[PDB]
Amino acid sequence: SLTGLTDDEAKEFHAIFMQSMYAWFGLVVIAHLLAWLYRPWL
Amino acid sequence: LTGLTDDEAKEFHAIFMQSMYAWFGLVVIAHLLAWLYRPWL
Amino acid sequence: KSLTGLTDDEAKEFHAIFMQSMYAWFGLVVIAHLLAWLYRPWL
Amino acid sequence: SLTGLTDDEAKEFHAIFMQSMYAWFGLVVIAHLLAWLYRPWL
Amino acid sequence: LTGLTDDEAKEFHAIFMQSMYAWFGLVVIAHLLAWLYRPWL
Amino acid sequence: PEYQNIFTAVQVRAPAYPGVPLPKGNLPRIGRPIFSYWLGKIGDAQIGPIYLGLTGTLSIFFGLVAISIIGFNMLASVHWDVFQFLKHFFWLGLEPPPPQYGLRIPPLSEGGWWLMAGLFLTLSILLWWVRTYKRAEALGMSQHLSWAFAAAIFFYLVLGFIRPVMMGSWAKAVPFGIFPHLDWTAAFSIRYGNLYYNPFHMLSIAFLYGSALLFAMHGATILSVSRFGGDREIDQITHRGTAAERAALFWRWTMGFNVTMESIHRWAWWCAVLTVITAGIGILLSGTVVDNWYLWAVKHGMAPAYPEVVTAVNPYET
Amino acid sequence: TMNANLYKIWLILDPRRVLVSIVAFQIVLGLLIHMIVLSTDLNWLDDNIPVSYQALG
Amino acid sequence: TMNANLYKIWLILDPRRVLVSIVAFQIVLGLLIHMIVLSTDLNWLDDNIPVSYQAL
Amino acid sequence: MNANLYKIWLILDPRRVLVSIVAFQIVLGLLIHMIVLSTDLNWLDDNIPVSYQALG
Amino acid sequence: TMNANLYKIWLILDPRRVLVSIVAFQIVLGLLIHMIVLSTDLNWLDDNIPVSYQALGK
Amino acid sequence: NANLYKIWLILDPRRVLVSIVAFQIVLGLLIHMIVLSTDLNWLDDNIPVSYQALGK
Amino acid sequence: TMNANLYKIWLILDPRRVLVSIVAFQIVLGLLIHMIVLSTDLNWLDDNIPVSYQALG
Amino acid sequence: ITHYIDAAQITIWAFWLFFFGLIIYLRREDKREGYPLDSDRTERSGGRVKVVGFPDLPDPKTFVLPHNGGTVVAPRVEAPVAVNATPFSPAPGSPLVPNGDPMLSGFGPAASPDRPKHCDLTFEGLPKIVPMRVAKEFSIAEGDPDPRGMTVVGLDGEVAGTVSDVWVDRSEPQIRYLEVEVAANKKKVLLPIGFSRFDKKARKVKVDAIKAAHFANVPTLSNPDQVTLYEEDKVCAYYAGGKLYATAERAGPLL
Amino acid sequence: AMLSFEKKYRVRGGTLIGGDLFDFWVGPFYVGFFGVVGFCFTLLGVLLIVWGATIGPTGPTSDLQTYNLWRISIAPPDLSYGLRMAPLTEGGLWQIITICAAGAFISWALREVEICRKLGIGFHVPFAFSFAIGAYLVLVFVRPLLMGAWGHGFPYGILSHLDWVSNVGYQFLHFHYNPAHMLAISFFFTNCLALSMHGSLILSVTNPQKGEPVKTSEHENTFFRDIVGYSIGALAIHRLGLFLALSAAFWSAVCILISGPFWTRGWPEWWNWWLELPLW
Ligand SMILES: CCCCCCCCCCCCCCCCCC(=O)OC[C@H](COP(=O)([O-])OCC(O)COP(=O)([O-])OC[C@@H](COC(=O)CCCCCCCCCCCCCCCCC)OC(=O)CCCCCCCCCCCCCCCCC)OC(=O)CCCCCCCCCCCCCCCCC
Ligand code: BCL
Ligand code: BCL
Ligand code: BCL
Ligand code: BCL
Ligand SMILES: CC[C@H]1c2cc3[nH]c4c(c3C)C(=O)[C@H](C(=O)OC)c4c3nc(cc4[nH]c(cc(n2)[C@@H]1C)c(C(C)=O)c4C)[C@@H](C)[C@@H]3CCC(=O)OC/C=C(\C)CCC[C@H](C)CCC[C@H](C)CCCC(C)C
Ligand SMILES: COC(C)(C)C/C=C/C(C)=C/C=C/C(C)=C/C=C/C(C)=C/C=C\C=C(C)\C=C\C=C(C)\C=C\C=C(C)\C=C\CC(C)(C)OC
Ligand SMILES: [Ca+2]
Ligand SMILES: [Ca+2]
Ligand SMILES: [Ca+2]
Ligand SMILES: [Ca+2]
Ligand SMILES: [Ca+2]
Ligand SMILES: [Ca+2]
Ligand SMILES: [Ca+2]
Ligand SMILES: [Fe+3]
Repeated sequence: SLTGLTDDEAKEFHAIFMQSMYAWFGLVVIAHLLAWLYRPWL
Repeated sequence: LTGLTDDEAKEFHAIFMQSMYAWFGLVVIAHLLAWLYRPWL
Repeated sequence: KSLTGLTDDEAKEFHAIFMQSMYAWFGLVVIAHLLAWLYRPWL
Repeated sequence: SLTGLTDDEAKEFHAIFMQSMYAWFGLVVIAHLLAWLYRPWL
Repeated sequence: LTGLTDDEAKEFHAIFMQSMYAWFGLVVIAHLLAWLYRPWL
Repeated sequence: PEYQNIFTAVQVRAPAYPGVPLPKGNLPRIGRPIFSYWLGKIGDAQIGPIYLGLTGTLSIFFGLVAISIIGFNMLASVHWDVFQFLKHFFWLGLEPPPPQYGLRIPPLSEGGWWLMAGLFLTLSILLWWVRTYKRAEALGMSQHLSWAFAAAIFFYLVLGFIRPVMMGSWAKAVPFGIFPHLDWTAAFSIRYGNLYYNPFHMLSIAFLYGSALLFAMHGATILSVSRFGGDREIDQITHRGTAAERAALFWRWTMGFNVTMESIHRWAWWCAVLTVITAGIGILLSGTVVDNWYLWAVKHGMAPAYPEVVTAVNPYET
Repeated sequence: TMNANLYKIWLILDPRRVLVSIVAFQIVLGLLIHMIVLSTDLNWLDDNIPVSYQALG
Repeated sequence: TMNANLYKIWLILDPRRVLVSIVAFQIVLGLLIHMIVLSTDLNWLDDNIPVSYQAL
Repeated sequence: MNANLYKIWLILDPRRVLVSIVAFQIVLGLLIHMIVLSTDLNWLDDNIPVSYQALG
Repeated sequence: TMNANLYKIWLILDPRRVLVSIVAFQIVLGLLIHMIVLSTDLNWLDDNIPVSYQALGK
Repeated sequence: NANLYKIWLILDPRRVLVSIVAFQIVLGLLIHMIVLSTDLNWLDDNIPVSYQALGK
Repeated sequence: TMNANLYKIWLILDPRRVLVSIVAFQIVLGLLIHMIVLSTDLNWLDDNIPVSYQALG
Repeated sequence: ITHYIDAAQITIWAFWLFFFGLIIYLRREDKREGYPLDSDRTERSGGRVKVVGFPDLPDPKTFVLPHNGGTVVAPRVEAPVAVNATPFSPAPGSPLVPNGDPMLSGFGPAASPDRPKHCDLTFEGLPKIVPMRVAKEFSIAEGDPDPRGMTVVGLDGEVAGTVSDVWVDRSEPQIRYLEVEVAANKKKVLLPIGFSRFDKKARKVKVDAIKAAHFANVPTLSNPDQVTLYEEDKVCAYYAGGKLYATAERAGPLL
Repeated sequence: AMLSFEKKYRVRGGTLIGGDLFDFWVGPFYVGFFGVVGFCFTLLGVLLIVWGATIGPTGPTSDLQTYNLWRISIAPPDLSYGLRMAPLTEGGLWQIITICAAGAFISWALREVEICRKLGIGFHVPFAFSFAIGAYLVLVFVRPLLMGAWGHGFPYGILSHLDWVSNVGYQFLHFHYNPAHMLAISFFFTNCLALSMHGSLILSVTNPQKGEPVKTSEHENTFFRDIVGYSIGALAIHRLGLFLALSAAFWSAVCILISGPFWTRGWPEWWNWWLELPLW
């Protein structure tokens, strides 16, 4: 492969990446509900 | 030539196309919500 | 032997895919202008 | 042969070049026929 | 001095002059049409 | 007579250098290098290859959009007439939004294109900054270029972004155009009571002049000792040679003191960087802190006084 | 009509550079399109819908 | 009228460089044309059609 | 999503991507805040709940 | 009246370098000519023919 | 002259063609731009008719 | 009245470079002279002779 | 209200504080070579007194050389090196006069430090500066004459020899030295490009620095296929000595 | 005092004028004939500047006399004096100081030539310094001469000479459009960029990241090829920097030399030759 990761290392990285990204996106959603409740923009 | 074998090009293409179509599906949904909210034509 | 590196069979295959893809692109171009002409004729 | 084409290769390319050029010029003439009919400028 | 042999310089000159006269011939025709349409002197 | 080492009289060629190998994660370089004989008369004949990853690709895209938005509006301002675009090119510009819109996004027809060109050039430059940082990191080099570039970006940001926001109006930023941005420069000095009396303007001039002073000195010094290999500054710095020794003595004997082969580049680095640091501060203070630099200079006792040989009655008093 | 041998395009164009250029192009396009629309009648931020918040103060 | 040996063009012009240039030219041309039309009477964004959305 | 999308980390450096996302997201966050402050939605100078300069 | 040996032009000039140049020139000339025409009375975009579409909304 | 063909023994036929082609295109553009700057302008002369008037 | 041995000028000055300099100089001169003439009373393009073609519209 | 102090005045004073701190920083960096100074105060103090001025010297930095080349420190204690000259006057500030034949004195513009006895290296670790005989991948750029076979003339127009090879920089391609087979002794000596003017039409290299007969004493290379830093400086300095020493008129003055 | 490697370079001779008479150092400074001559011009000029500050424009008792560093000003004569010498208290002091400065400047450059001769180095530095001298002489000699009065020179005052620049510039309405001025500024700006680029690169390859060895010529070339697709080279960057700095000075001299002697109208109107070309 090109990045030097093995196949299982890419598998492990991908699983932690997707969980962390979903947690980040979850925070963004919470923030927009607070913002919509406080100051709806549409 | 990019140095991929034929089977790697098959595998990359299938994931590329499935991923691109998923991105395109989001664009359509966004435009359906936008068209319903503020039709521009 | 060629100046691009492709053999004759490879160039025939690329041409076939190139022409099919380009006509598919041009087909998309035409539909947009019919929609645009029906929506906002400019001539 | 300064470019590196043989004499037969230079003959084959010329034939295809002139035909493609004329086909382009045919398109240019057809386009200008429509423009003169639509919006004569002289 | 350029690499062309004497015969090559002869053959190139014959085609060059023939082509340039064709180009100059076209130029006169275009000028004739321009003068008929919009005389400028 | 002697060889002055201005032009390379006899160039040699070798197969193009592809560059020092970069660590994994960097993209392969692109381009087949070519040689220019005429570039090789004054310097290196190789052109290319180039590195282009995501940062530079994103940077160039932002930058091409920005440049095209400017040019499009220039061409539109002479009604698509390409001949009049060439006639008036130096006069044409893309104008900031009218003051009535403040810092709000203005209409496409009256200032929206400027704000978009300004946004995308700014992002393009910021991404280019990251590029300068990454190219040094991949070579194992320190970040002096990106630090100096940041100082230039600071000044650029003050002119078009920081000060207009502080002043509450995009109308106070700089238009995109050759002569139009010169109008802005002169009008800015007029409006703020003569920029000559801005002390950071004075400092910025001192450092801009000093950069030409220092590069003339250093440029000329190195060519005069290039007969001793003085242009090879890496090994003159690690292993002082008679090039570096004779250079220091020329200056020591001229003006009483001297630097080293390494430390002249520090003097040069700081002189150039301070040019744009002081310029940003000077503009940052104009309108925000000081409204009339001459009267500010009068107030602190700096403005020269002259015998009165002309004078004018103020018709607003009468 | 899609071609069955279209996958061979990745024998011609480098897949990594294509991915990098698409991401770059789309970030630019996304910002550019959002800004063009904000400079027109379609602007959804300064349209005072559902209300103008600068007037409540 | 097209030639039967037109496929031989890929023995002359590099397929890779041609494809990249086409999509680059078409993307730039498409941006340009959208720009021109917006700057004219044909503008479809600021035409208040179907309605003006800027409320008082 | 495809089952083999994880193979992206065989083509893209994981460490570089992670860092580039953080910087992209921080810049995006700064950019979007600045946009909203330039609109009617501005929440700092809206005098809501009250004007604090008007108290002195 | 062309010359029978005119094909020999591709013994002198590189066909590849020639083809790219024609494409670039034609693209630029096409862009150039379109702009010149738009700058004149011949403008087909801002002529409000068949109708003016901005009036429809103002 | 009968020995004029020897000019190709002195001047490179390939660069002369390129210089002639390059010079002729620029000259052609230049001359059109000159004529269009004068009374002879045939594009903005409202002949046969003014098309902008046709749209008012 | 020319001299019989004037041909020996080409033993001193390169005939190719002279040719290219002559061609370059003459083209430059012709462009310069036309623009000079076009900038005087003698201008033959904007003189409305035989007629003003803008006045036809 | 009104106040004399304002932010522009505060900030400009803050700049002066920064700037004078910067100047002292820079002056410290400037003293990493050549210091402490050689004075007659240090002689008479028996070495107790080191002349360093203000500011004082920085703490030493280290340069790590690639390819296990060792460590360089700056500033560094350098052993005094004898000066091959005697004072024109015993008074302080007087010049010195080279001993013996000036060309061979290693003094004045003939002088040079003792650089390291190793070869500058390419990134890959090969000797950087080498003849074209060794770096067979090098060629002369089309359009320029090949210096090999050109005739080398001294300041007086006399034939010093023939160019026997060309020494190039493998890291950043350019000619650095011409190799001259000296007619008088058949030795092969380096000639720096910095001292060479090409007369292309004559295929002659003109060297204004020295006479034809001075080529016999160009310092010689220990190894004919590479050049050490030490040898580079000794070679260049010998030609440079001719600028002042090669003829009588060169001593000056004009009037 | 001497640099620890300096003594082996302190050679006798190489003077242009003076020989053994003035061939000596004073501390670090080399003196020589042009050292003696330059010192006299300099000390006189400086002391006459201070005397002008002492008496001010209208005598030491007036309110206009000041030792305030920004406000001290020694001014050239009224234009009515033409190319003649004015009285010392009516601009003649300025006129004598100008000659001292030119003599001080030219003596400095010739001293540098003698130093180059001692060190067997090229003459690039005094040659380059000549461009700065030429610009000063364009300002106080050539341009005043072509217009017919030494009073077109600029005054010797830290802030008062900026007033001169300001009012001379605005005589042409919008001095920014001077073509030699635009070209000169481009050189001044390009020089500053190039200087920061050069300084940065040398410091970054000799002071690499911690744990790294000193970098190589290959790193330097690769680094700017990676950023801009081109590297000019370590010798040529010094060639470039000298060219940019000298070009900035040369076009400065050109841009002020044409402002008055070769052009009297506004500078924007100069560009009407472009606008009026029969192409558009
Ligand atoms: C709104 C802003 C918009 C900006 C947009 C920019 C866009 C980009 C954004 C991203 C920015 C990222 C920044 C970098 C990220 C990290 C980089 C990194 O690798 O860090 C590790 C980095 C490397 O570590 P290292 O081990 O040192 O490695 C060094 C190498 O080995 C080799 O090192 P070396 O051996 O070469 O040495 C390094 C060098 C260090 O130089 C630098 O690297 C930085 C250069 C400065 C750049 C900024 C200009 C500063 C302007 C100041 C003037 C302002 C006027 C007001 C004055 C206020 C101050 C009082 O050494 C020196 O030059 C010494 C300098 C001494 C300072 C002056 C001396 C006097 C100080 C005061 C004296 C006391 C006063 C009273 C005295 C009384 C008696 C007189 O850490 C450092 O130590 C270097 C710090 C430099 C990085 C940060 C600063 C520069 C970058 C930001 C510049 C921004 C300019 C904007 C200014 C705005 C106006 C004020
Ligand atoms: C009246 C007009 C509408 C509106 C009309 C639209 C429409 C219509 C669309 C968007 C789209 C987007 N809008 Mg908008 N938009 C509105 C207001 C906003 C505001 C705001 C502060 O008011 C913000 C910050 C956004 C933000 C966004 C982005 C999430 C997105 C552009 C992404 C992009 O360019 O990716 C470029 C980067 C890439 C393409 C990389 C591709 C790689 C993979 C496939 C993507 C991973 C990145 C990440 C997951 C993308 C997040 C998208 C998902 C919804 C999570 N909208 C208003 C209310 N907007 C687009 C969208 O949703 O796209 C699907 C879109 O088509
Ligand atoms: C009316 C408009 C609202 C408002 C609307 C929003 C909305 C809507 C959002 C934000 C978001 C954010 N806003 Mg805001 N914001 C307001 C006022 C402010 C003020 C202020 C001075 O008034 C500040 C300083 C901030 C600051 C912030 C950040 C905490 C955050 C963006 C982080 C980022 O870009 O991360 C990019 C960095 C990364 C991706 C790195 C990876 C993740 C890291 C580890 C997260 C770091 C910790 C994180 C910042 C903690 C904050 C979580 C809280 C739930 C907010 N807000 C007002 C009151 N703001 C966003 C947010 O909360 O995101 C969850 C968001 O969606
Ligand atoms: C009032 C003036 C008329 C008008 C007058 C003309 C005239 C007259 C002509 C064109 C031609 C062209 N016009 Mg127009 N044009 C109008 C409005 C438009 C608008 C618009 C937004 O309104 C657009 C986008 C275009 C676009 C175009 C291009 C499709 C084409 C030139 C391409 C070129 O330079 O190729 C250069 C590139 C190459 C030579 C490389 C090789 C070509 C390749 C193999 C083929 C590419 C596709 C090809 C151009 C298809 C043409 C098909 C139809 C005839 C349109 N027209 C208005 C209504 N237009 C030209 C044309 O049809 O050419 C045939 C032409 O002569
Ligand atoms: C009075 C005003 C007249 C007018 C007067 C003239 C006159 C008079 C002449 C031209 C000429 C030209 N005009 Mg005009 N022209 C008018 C309007 C136009 C408009 C327009 C948008 O209105 C356009 C785009 C053109 C375009 C052109 C070109 C077809 C041609 C220049 C080619 C060249 O430089 O070759 C230089 C390049 C080369 C020599 C390269 C070598 C050969 C190449 C590879 C093959 C080129 C094919 C050639 C163009 C075929 C066309 C000949 C036809 C008879 C037109 N005309 C109006 C109506 N035009 C010239 C011409 O016809 O030339 C024959 C010319 O002398
Ligand atoms: C040509 C490109 C640039 C350049 C290069 C240049 N300058 C140089 C050199 C070079 C190559 C030197 O070798 C030389 C040097 O030794 O530098 C350390 C020098 C130098 N350039 C200097 C200054 C300098 N150069 C400047 C500009 C430039 N120099 C260029 C833009 C400027 C500007 C822009 O204003 C100044 C301030 C000095 C540091 C030094 C020359 C030192 C010298 O000649 O000393 C003898 C003279 C004195 C010590 C003072 C004489 C006093 C007079 C007798 C009376 C004063 C009259 C004066 C006109 C009053 C001015 C008053 C007001 C204007 C404030
Ligand atoms: C038709 O043309 C084509 C397409 C063929 C291409 C040709 C293009 C041409 C010819 C372009 C010519 C360009 C020229 C001559 C440009 C000259 C430019 C000059 C001299 C510029 C000088 C200074 C400009 C400055 C300093 C501008 C600074 C602006 C800044 C910093 C603006 C920043 C704006 C921001 C960050 C906006 C953010 C938006 C927010 C977030 C606030 O939104 C609410
Ligand atoms: Ca303006
Ligand atoms: Ca809304
Ligand atoms: Ca609409
Ligand atoms: Ca609030
Ligand atoms: Ca229409
Ligand atoms: Ca007409
Ligand atoms: Ca006429
Ligand atoms: Fe340097």
